[PDB]
Amino acid sequence: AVGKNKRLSKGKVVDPFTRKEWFDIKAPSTFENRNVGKTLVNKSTGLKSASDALKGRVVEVCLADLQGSEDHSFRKIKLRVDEVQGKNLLTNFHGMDFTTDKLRSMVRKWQTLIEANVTVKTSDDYVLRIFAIAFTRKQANQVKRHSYAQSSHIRAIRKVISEILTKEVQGSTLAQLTSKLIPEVINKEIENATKDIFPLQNIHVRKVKLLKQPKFDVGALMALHG
Amino acid sequence: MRAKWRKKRTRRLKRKRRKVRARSK
Amino acid sequence: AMNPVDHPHGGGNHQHIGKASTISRGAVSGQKAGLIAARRTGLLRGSQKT
Amino acid sequence: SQVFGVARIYASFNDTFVHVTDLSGKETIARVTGGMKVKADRDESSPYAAMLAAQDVAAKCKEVGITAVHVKIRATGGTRTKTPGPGGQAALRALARSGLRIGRIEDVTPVPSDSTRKKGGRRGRRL
Amino acid sequence: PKKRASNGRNKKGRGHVKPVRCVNCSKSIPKDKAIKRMAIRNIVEAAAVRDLSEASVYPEYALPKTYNKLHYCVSCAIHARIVRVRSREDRKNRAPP
Amino acid sequence: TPVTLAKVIKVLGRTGSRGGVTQVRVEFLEDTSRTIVRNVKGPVRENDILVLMESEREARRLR
RNA sequence: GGUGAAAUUCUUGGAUUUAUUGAAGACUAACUACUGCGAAAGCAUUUGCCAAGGACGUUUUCAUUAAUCAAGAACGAAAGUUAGGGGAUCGAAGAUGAUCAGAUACCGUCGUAGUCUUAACCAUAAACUAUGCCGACUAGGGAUCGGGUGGUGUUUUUUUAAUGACCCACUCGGCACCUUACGAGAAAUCAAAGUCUUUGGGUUCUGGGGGGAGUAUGGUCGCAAGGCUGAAACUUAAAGGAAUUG
Ligand SMILES: [Mg+2]
Ligand SMILES: [Mg+2]
Ligand SMILES: [Mg+2]
Ligand SMILES: [Mg+2]
Ligand SMILES: [Mg+2]
Ligand SMILES: [Mg+2]
Ligand SMILES: [Mg+2]
Ligand SMILES: [Mg+2]
Ligand SMILES: [Mg+2]
Ligand SMILES: [Mg+2]
Ligand SMILES: [Mg+2]
Ligand SMILES: [Mg+2]
Ligand SMILES: [Mg+2]
Ligand SMILES: [Mg+2]
Repeated sequence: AVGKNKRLSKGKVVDPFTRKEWFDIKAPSTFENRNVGKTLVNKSTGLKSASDALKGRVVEVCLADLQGSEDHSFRKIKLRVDEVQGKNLLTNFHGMDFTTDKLRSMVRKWQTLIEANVTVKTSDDYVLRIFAIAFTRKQANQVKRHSYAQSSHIRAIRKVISEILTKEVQGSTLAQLTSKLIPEVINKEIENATKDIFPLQNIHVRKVKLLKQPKFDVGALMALHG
Repeated sequence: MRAKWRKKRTRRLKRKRRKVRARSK
Repeated sequence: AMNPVDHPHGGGNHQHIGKASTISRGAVSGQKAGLIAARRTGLLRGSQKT
Repeated sequence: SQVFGVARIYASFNDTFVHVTDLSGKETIARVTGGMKVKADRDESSPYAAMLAAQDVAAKCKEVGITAVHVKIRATGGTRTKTPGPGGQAALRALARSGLRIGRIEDVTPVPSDSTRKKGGRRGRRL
Repeated sequence: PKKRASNGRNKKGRGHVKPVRCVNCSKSIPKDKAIKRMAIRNIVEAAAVRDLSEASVYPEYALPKTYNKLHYCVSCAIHARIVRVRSREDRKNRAPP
Repeated sequence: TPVTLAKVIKVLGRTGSRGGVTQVRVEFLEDTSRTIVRNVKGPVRENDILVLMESEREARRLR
């Protein structure tokens, strides 16, 4: 497909990286690993103001690179660049995600999946949508081989999960919550309310996405990058 | 020929007859 | 159905317009009869795609 | 100690897209496709054609300076075949052996929640 | 004469089953009549590990696996080195190999 | 013009519709333990030494 | 991009590609199964409201109210019609590129009606289990859904109870299944397609060699498309069903 370009110009050389200068992404407070990585922006001219050209980027990282332990291998994290200064552009939490392989590996047939989500808002008015997933489990000594729910448990479990997610956000602004997903305390906490209903193995919560964010308030962001 | 098409061939034909008979009444 | 004294369309040995009925936006009063500055004509097919 | 990028490789039938990008994804480096290497239009997705494209993107990294790169294999996605093309993997082996550092290999092909409609009609592509 | 007791499918008491598209030729086909097979493979290769191991930081990273469910229409499945044809007596064996 | 020498450990079988090409999997002499499967045209044994103008493609192995 | 391979097509005005963000319409993936519901068409994201239904439990009530049904009525996939809304994607017609002896086709790129919804029509389908409905009896066995019963049984709470999830045994109803042929059948095959020459449990519908023909005509229903009811002349010794060997 090389010598087939019939026509180039409808109406009828400098290296782009000559004015490209690397920056550094600076993770928020509650992450043990700090150096996220580097970015590329072309040089800021008098009129271009490339310093403003990168406030909108969204950088992609994994907790395994943030906590350093493979136990968080999948645990996908989306960080949003918030303000740039002194080659050390500062980021903030944008949203959690699961890897594709992990999500497909959990879904085996001969069992019942339960999924749920809520649209709670935080103390600092951040609006978040938390998704929660679960799967049923075969009781030890089981003879029958499928272990489906009774479709009134799934109604009942979904009610309990939704209450828990609302509780765990409200009264928590943004970072304790960020430092709550890392230890997966919510994952363990939900299981406390379902064992009396149904086994419900494998409760890794889900992606959580951010919908609407409040005023910038330079000061609050400064707290994270102490 | 196929049964589907023979039934269709009749149907078009009954349109021609139902129209030419209308020239009279 | 009018005479050429009456309308841009008027007149003819048959009732016919004679020239395209799509008038420009820049025409003058007395020249703007018919469809004014039409982007398209004919029966509308498909969604408006506004 | 290593600068990253994202491989963002497009395994598909009829071509192969490989291009490292800055970790943000906005800034792009060395977008080379599989059709750029073979003037046959039939080997567009051939493993050898994909291999050549991967090397040049890997080769073009040193001049920029990026040394390591995350990998995101990605098929046609959507209501399409959803399975990576044969040039899909030969580029990946080409990227790793040419010197760059690989990390965080993942599949990112778009899967729908039972999307609109698949082309082909009711009886499909009769041949 | 009747060829099968289920005649094509596993529909007994269903009325209707809301078809799915064949993933090889897009031929529409009911879900229960399809030839569902699951395709799980190493994300890279059975041989690339000899190279993707050394060329990777984070030694022994995960070797993740891709997941996909493949529906096949009878016409494509028979043609595609799959279930193709068995003896009249062997048609009754439902045990997978 | 870089040239690599590869040695045959064993021959896997004959492929191609015609049946003239045989499937043989080899290893590079230098930088040993690096092995590859490639397709060869002429008569072959084990322990043969091949010359590859390129040493980077994974040949189609019939399986 | 597309393909067995190309061409039309979008491309230096920046395509395909990458990122952030927005809109719109449809669909309800993976879970998803010899699994569930419904009279049948049909029905798979969450919650709330509205009314319904079976099965089970029952030492509640009425007491033969029942079974099947001409006429008659309700619902009735898709396509199609009428009028607003909507109009993403796919796509009858149509326009194009290729193949070919030709290609008004299969392959490719576009694309109108249609697809969606509202209000009102249509009344058909391989509408299939090609197996009318109610009732009794005739062989075993595994498995599953719903309800129930018993088991110092396992599990989690509060080691501890009750529950919930499991395990064992049993039972009522359902979706099915596996072996056998006492029996049935032309046979393929059937736990009903058995209890039919040792021919009678009650009942509705349909059929009578192949073509002409589901045609003509006449009614009647429909906006129309068309539906339902429906011959005769004529012509013929075979059409057909299931298995066997080639
Ligand atoms: Mg047959
Ligand atoms: Mg049906
Ligand atoms: Mg562009
Ligand atoms: Mg179910
Ligand atoms: Mg769903
Ligand atoms: Mg009928
Ligand atoms: Mg019938
Ligand atoms: Mg009976
Ligand atoms: Mg059962
Ligand atoms: Mg029971
Ligand atoms: Mg049932
Ligand atoms: Mg008779
Ligand atoms: Mg007769
Ligand atoms: Mg026969």
